[PDB]
Amino acid sequence: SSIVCDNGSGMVKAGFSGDDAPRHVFPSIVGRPKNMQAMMGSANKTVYVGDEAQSKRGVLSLKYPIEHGIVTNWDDMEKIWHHTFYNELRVNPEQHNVLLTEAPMNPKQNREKMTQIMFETFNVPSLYIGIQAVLSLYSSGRTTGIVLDAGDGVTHTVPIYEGYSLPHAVRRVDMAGRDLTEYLMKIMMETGTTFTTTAEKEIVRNVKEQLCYVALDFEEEMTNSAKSANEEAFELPDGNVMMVGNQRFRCPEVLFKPSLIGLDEAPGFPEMVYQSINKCDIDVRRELYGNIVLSGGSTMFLNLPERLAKEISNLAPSSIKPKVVAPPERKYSVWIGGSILSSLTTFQTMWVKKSEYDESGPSIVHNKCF
Amino acid sequence: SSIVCDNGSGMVKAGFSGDDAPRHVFPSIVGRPKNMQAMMGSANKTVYVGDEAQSKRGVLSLKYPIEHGIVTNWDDMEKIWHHTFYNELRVNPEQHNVLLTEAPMNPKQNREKMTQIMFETFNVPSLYIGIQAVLSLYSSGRTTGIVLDAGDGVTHTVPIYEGYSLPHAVRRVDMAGRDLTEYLMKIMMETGTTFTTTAEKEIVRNVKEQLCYVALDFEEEMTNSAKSANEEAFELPDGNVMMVGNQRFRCPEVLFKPSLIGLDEAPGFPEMVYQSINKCDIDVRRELYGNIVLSGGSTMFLNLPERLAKEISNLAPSSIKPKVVAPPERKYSVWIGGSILSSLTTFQTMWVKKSEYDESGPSIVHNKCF
Amino acid sequence: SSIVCDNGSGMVKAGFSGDDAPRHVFPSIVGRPKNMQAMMGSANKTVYVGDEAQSKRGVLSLKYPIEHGIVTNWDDMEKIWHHTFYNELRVNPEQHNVLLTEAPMNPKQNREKMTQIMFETFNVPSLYIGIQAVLSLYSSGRTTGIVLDAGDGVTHTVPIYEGYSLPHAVRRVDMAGRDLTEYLMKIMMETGTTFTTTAEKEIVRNVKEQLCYVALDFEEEMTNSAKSANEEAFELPDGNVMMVGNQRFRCPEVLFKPSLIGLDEAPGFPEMVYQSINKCDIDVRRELYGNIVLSGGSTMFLNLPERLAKEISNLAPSSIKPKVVAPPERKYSVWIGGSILSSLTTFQTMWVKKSEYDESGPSIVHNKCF
Amino acid sequence: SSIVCDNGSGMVKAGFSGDDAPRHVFPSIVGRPKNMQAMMGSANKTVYVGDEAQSKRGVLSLKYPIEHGIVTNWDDMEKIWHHTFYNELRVNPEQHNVLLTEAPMNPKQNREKMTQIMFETFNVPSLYIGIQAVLSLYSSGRTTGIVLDAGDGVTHTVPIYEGYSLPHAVRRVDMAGRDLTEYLMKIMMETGTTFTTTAEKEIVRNVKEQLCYVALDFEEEMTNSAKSANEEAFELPDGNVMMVGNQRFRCPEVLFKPSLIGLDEAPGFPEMVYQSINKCDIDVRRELYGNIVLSGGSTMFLNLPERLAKEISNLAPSSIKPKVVAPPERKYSVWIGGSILSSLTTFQTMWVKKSEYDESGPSIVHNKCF
Amino acid sequence: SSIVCDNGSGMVKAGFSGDDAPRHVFPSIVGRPKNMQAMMGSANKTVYVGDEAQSKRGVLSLKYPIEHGIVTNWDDMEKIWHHTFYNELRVNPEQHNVLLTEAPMNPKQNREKMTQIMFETFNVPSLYIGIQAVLSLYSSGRTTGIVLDAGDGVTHTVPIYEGYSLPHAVRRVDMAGRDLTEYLMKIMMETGTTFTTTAEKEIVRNVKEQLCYVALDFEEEMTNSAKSANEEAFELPDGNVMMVGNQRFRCPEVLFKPSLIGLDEAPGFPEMVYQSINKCDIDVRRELYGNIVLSGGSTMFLNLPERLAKEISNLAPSSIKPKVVAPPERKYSVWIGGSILSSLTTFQTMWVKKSEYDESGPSIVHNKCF
Ligand SMILES: Nc1ncnc2c1ncn2[C@@H]1O[C@H](COP(=O)(O)OP(=O)(O)O)[C@@H](O)[C@H]1O
Ligand SMILES: Nc1ncnc2c1ncn2[C@@H]1O[C@H](COP(=O)(O)OP(=O)(O)O)[C@@H](O)[C@H]1O
Ligand SMILES: Nc1ncnc2c1ncn2[C@@H]1O[C@H](COP(=O)(O)OP(=O)(O)O)[C@@H](O)[C@H]1O
Ligand SMILES: Nc1ncnc2c1ncn2[C@@H]1O[C@H](COP(=O)(O)OP(=O)(O)O)[C@@H](O)[C@H]1O
Ligand SMILES: Nc1ncnc2c1ncn2[C@@H]1O[C@H](COP(=O)(O)OP(=O)(O)O)[C@@H](O)[C@H]1O
Ligand SMILES: [Mg+2]
Ligand SMILES: [Mg+2]
Ligand SMILES: [Mg+2]
Ligand SMILES: [Mg+2]
Ligand SMILES: [Mg+2]
Repeated sequence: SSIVCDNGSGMVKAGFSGDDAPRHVFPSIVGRPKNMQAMMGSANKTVYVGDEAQSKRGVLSLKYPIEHGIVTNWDDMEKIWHHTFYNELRVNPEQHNVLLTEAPMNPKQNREKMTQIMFETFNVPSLYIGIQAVLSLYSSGRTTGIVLDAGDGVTHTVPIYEGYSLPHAVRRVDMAGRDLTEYLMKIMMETGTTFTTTAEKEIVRNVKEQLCYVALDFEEEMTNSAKSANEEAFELPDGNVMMVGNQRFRCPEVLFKPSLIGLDEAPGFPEMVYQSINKCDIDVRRELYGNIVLSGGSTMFLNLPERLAKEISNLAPSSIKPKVVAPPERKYSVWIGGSILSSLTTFQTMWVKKSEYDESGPSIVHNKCF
Repeated sequence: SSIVCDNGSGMVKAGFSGDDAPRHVFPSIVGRPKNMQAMMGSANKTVYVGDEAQSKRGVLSLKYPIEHGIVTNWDDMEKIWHHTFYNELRVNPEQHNVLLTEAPMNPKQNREKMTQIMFETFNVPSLYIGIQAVLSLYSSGRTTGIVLDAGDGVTHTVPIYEGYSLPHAVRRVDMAGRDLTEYLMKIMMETGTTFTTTAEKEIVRNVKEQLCYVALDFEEEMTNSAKSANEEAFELPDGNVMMVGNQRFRCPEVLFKPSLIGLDEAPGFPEMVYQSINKCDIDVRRELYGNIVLSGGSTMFLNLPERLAKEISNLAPSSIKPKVVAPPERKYSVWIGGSILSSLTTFQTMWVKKSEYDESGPSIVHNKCF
Repeated sequence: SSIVCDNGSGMVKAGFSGDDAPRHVFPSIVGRPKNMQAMMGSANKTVYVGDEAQSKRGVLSLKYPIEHGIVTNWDDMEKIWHHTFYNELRVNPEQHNVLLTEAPMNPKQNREKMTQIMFETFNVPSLYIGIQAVLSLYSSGRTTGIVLDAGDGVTHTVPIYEGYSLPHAVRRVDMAGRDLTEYLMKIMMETGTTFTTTAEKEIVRNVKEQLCYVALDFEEEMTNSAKSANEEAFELPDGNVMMVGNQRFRCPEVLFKPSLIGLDEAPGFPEMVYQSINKCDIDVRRELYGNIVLSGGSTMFLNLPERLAKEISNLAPSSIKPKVVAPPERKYSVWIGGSILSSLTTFQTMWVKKSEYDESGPSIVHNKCF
Repeated sequence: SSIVCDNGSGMVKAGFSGDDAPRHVFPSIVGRPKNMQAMMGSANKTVYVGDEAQSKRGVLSLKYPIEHGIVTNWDDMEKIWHHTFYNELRVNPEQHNVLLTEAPMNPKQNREKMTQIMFETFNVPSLYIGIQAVLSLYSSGRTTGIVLDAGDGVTHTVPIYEGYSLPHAVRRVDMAGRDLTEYLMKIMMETGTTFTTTAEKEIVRNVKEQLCYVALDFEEEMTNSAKSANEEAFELPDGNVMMVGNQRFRCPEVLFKPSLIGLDEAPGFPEMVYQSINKCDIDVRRELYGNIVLSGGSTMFLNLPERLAKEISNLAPSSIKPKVVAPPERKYSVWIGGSILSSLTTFQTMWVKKSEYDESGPSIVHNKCF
Repeated sequence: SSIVCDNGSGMVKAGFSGDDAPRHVFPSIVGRPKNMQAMMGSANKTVYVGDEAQSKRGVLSLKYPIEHGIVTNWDDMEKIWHHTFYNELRVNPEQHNVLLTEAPMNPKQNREKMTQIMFETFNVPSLYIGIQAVLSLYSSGRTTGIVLDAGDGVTHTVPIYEGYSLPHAVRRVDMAGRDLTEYLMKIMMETGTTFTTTAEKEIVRNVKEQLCYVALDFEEEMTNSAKSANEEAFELPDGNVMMVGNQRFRCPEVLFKPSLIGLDEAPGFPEMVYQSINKCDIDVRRELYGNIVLSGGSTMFLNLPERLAKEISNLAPSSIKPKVVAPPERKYSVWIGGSILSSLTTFQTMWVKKSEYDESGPSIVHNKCF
């Protein structure tokens, strides 16, 4: 069959074409022990990948091969790929077509080396590398709209009008869920709870995923929370309980004002969409405003679509009624679109055969894959 | 075969690998006469080791070569080793592998000189020196847990998570059964029975081993015993009978509050475990609380595990349910774990060959033995 | 005396009439701090203009008052003017005549408000606003020719035949050095070097000004550079070194094919000149082809005049031999022409006196200034 | 006048504004007796603060109110403050302005309660709480640079460029002189000298302050010291002499590799500075490399600045020449900077008046004090 | 007033508070006739106490109620107390406060029954029982030091540092002047003079008090005395003269080596002090070495302080200079300290009132008296 592997910065989503949801979602981490093994043969493993690293994180040093959508450690990335194939999918990579995803405006060498590893190390017969926002637009079952995809390493905006790309209106900000997690971990020190190790960063990520929400009116929420002192209790793995105060709505606020983490000139979620739309031709802006698609796990915060729609409406002219489409399953929207695309009968001629790679070498994906 | 010799401060336990219990347990004492021999040839021995010294203790001055887990008299220690081999095991040390144990954070010169004596004086072919808490965890048949080992000279706490050492969470207090015996001998003077000689210290040790018990509630027990005047009779070797009052539960109480013997800042049995657990990573604390292993003869007091479990539960957060594992045979738990480890087929490459010692000299055990 | 101030989009050039070169050239930027001042009195300034903003750009947010030749921020523009007078020229504006320049076919309100600010805020006695291409033709010392001026915000083409204007043959494209800088900053992401802040945009501008060159044959250069992988090293301010590959000749290529930045229907440098010439009367085309004048800093790329002359010759009929005049000092050609014009004895009756402004109000410059 | 009180984790430094050095430096310890007073009226004191506790440490249990820059015992802290005012400065706190210091990214409640105690318990008229690194940069008489301050409880790095804060580039590691003292006390057990009581911890601290030095090449020093067995003699208070071997250069080595004390993922002295610089804007990094300021007593080890400068140069690009500024009086650099700041005529409007506290309550220092 | 009664094993010292010396010192003996009274009314007394028993010792059987500081005969002890009050002090015990002394670590029932007898049999209004070494330290007018008190039944060592007790460093050996007298009486049999009756034991005690001296070098003295045969003549009451040879310096030698009387493991005078000092904290040892206080009549031998100081200096480290304080009136040092303590105005609230005894019964002195 065909393999749809959505290698994200934080989570790896793998499966087969035609399915409605990925069958294997595990973190994109590689852990190694930081202490000598006192016993004999109990923990003989030297490298842990995926859920195994997450399970033993208390005695491991976790590492992310992908940073901001760019693979910074290729040995760990190929370890993750070997895991994803053999231990996760339990299929021979040589017998299946592999579909990969990548953020727009990534370095060319990243895609080139990814293709080289897929064709040589795993002997994949045919390969194709797509764009995450295009697949996210595919999954919604529409051919026109602007996709705001925010995952774990990068958020990008890609407008598409009736199937035609608008390459000069594509935005990209290296600010996503990992930056939010780091900011939350920093601002939790005010309450008196400091997390420093990589293992303790996962606890902060869980706090972010469970308690954080987007405030409808940040300034009003900030003042009312100051006096009422409303806070929620989060139970740490050791059994201790810590209280999370205004950090619940301050952590996702950095999406709407990235100056809180040093990105002073970064636009923010509504401003980036507005600028991307205004970079397009005047005749297509009205249909782009009326169809805004959210994707990625960093768009899953409570009240985020409503806040985004309210903020965009202020920027847009009074005759425009923006509509934000936030599917409940938008976390896996990229994988669903990739599965849909790979199941199309027209797409079967778009695969990059290994024979073509043997002829023209790398950078073949830079000409036919878009 | 292989020899598993657990040289403790008070008791020497020797045997062969594969056995379920040591075949020779005798005190680690060396006695010498303090009076001239009036008769001719009846008692021509000048040095007594082991049970012989204990049998003739009335006319001998007993000495312990090991103090607080550290050999303070090497001539007496090598006398004890010569006894343990020839008179006890009746085997040639040159034909067997010797496994030795040592408390954590001991001086390096102690282990170096022990290795030198084993390799040169006894010509042992291969040697290995382990850690008592690790072997105690081996004997329980588990790879995760925190071991509280309290013998005769020192009590130490060693956390181990899934076979990985946690060296920065290891505690060590030089307070064990010998200090309890001395405290009992001091507080028996209140009743009107003073023991001063080393021979009379063994009587106090027997009193401690037979009558002393840990009170579930020390303050309630102290008041009720004051009015009821409940006491038990202990028969001295000479035939006299002395009464032991509140000293039955006061003597082991110093384990839970070492300030009674001048160790004002020492933690105590539950506090030391709590601190050792809290020195570990937050992700491993929950599994360490749920598996606490007791070892050594000083943990054999009545109601000691129940009192320890109750005390630790107060310190631990309300979401934690500590479980204390106290095997009935925990006195020999270190030797059992050493026998199990030496019988493993993987361990056979971990012996320190005598050829290696001839090459790199001493301190070879500091690099490969842990 | 008289003041010749050439307020460009990127650079401000000021001086006095009769001089052969501007005495003060500084960027047209206004910077404001983005962080709170921790110390006391060291950096008490709140707004930085000119070279001061460029010097402290690492802690400032730089802004350009002029976009595409149109003043989009009048407060910052009047700050720049106040700087240019007092801190740069150190003369009283009330005592001198001011000569200003403006791109053709600009909005009328822009010139009206510029005149209002000059007459009211600075109390300038007499004012005149010219056209940059006319002054560029003045500086060459000729009365016939077609001027292709490309600065930082806009490129315009103005044909003049024997001193007579040809208003219906004037072209204007909002594509100049700033668009080239943005395109270079976008295409440097392929190598793996992303610049996002306004301060880092100046580094990209310096890269463009130092390394970029116009390829004689773009298609041949593109293929040969692909295989030879020829690239140059540029040292960033922090000390790091980044390699610039094919972006050296791709960045200025957008002048000859503006479709690379979304201006699909824009003509380009040779096509715009050809269309502007063909919009003129048939009797004047031959003399316009034989005298093409380049102006502005965006025409300073290596091999740009040769490439332009080759490209125009293909469009022109075979009986025409176009000649492109590219003076070495064409960056300041507008200012030189303004200085020459203001020093003419005939021009002294063309100033707009402040009394005339008090009578007819604004839009007086729309009738007598051309 | 004004009071400059630098409440550190280990040492309290107090004085008046305008002086070049603190007039009263005493340890921040509170001691209580652990034994009953046998005599009558000789030692009627029940709590000892400062040098008195240090003098009688042999019969006292010493406690540090401040841990890692955070006050963990407010009663002892206010005892220390009462001592510092009345017994040390011998002035009425109600008649003077008090300047306090605090580590960056401390819990907000710590500063709030400190302000509450100063305003209510001592009735201080006006108060101000600064940042230790900012004052350390003040004392050097420069407005640009990066300050590496390492005291007794925490080490922090604060970059400042031309007086503007860089809040997102501030690092903080809870590893300072007290952790070094604990590590030295642990590793002295290898030689055969165990210190356990709090009184004996001061002896280890004196050993660290007198004998420990930073090795220029740790690996080369470790091997050469192993064979030469070079060691120095330290005389204990009782008159005994103990030998300190490789622990002289191993104890301060944990600053450059904090994994020796369980901080496996902590950066270390050069790595923390490098990361803090690289968190800043590219335009300011070159000036931050060329001006590195050391502060605190934990930076006073021999050859520490040279080792740090060598280590940073390897991390920095080859075009960068880092310069480390280590004033001889850098132990009191924070107090000197505080005295300089409080003597400035501009600073006199920055005090938090008690009337303001009565109006807005606490957290007033969170808005105007930085 | 107040009564200071120092009930020793051999001598009873009584007096009133404020005096510089006891006004009544008599032996603590009770004698009874061993023969029938032949005459009529000449010697009608049946029990003799004090000097009367000593005067008629030739026809009486003398008995000591106190053995090793413990009252073994309460009827004789209360006879001695009745004598000491009525026949010696000639005051009503009901009208005075009584201060009593007791050796440390005595049985609790001894003190309880002493208090019961004082409160019930003699109807003493208020009572207090102190420690002999504490009072001996009081008499020297110092609050720090280590007291070596050796009387007639027991020698004990009590360190005190700045008024704070060090209970875990207190030593006690049941070997004092009576054991020396018995040893002298045994070793006088070698010369040919056997004393067996209790009356003849007093002659041996007088010989010990008049002729015995401590040898500076025992081994050198033993050899030189063997050849020179130097001996002194002692006149018995009957008029006979016996010669005392090497027994002059052998009798007090048992203090420095108690193995001569079967106390093989007893430390001896310098060893006991050294061990008691080393049981203390390291910070207080230096001041304890420099202040050693001698007390009791068994320390009155010639050259004893010099020999003790020489012996201790060998044990102490080379950096220590021990100083032994031996007041000329150290025999009554305990009584002087008791008189000083009872005259303090602060001590007046420390008396145990008879009403308190009626409420809480006995063992009240175990809580408030120390
Ligand atoms: N329910 C949630 N609410 C808020 N944030 C979430 C939620 N689930 C995941 N996230 C954030 O989204 C990130 C994962 O996004 P994902 O789409 O998996 O990224 P990628 O596409 O790189 O795999 C995590 O870092 C997490 O912080
Ligand atoms: N049944 C018992 N109850 C209480 N204490 C005991 C008991 N048996 C032994 N002990 C104490 O434990 C000590 C022996 O412990 P052990 O484990 O033999 O030490 P080591 O490991 O050094 O040989 C003795 O000093 C004794 O006081
Ligand atoms: N030597 C050069 N080579 C290439 N481009 C240059 C050079 N010098 C300046 N430029 C470009 O020209 C622009 C400045 O042109 P200028 O004539 O100063 O514009 P204006 O007329 O608006 O002041 C800059 O944005 C820069 O990108
Ligand atoms: N000369 C020295 N050499 C090495 N370390 C020192 C020296 N003096 C002090 N220290 C260490 O520095 C610490 C005191 O630093 P200090 O700046 O007083 O901290 P704080 O700012 O918290 O008062 C002590 O714990 C000590 O270990
Ligand atoms: N001048 C002396 N020289 C040597 N020993 C003496 C001297 N005087 C008394 N003694 C010894 O000291 C003992 C008396 O000591 P004392 O302090 O009275 O004891 P207590 O404190 O029990 O009353 C006697 O047994 C005697 O042997
Ligand atoms: Mg994704
Ligand atoms: Mg043991
Ligand atoms: Mg211009
Ligand atoms: Mg400090
Ligand atoms: Mg006495």
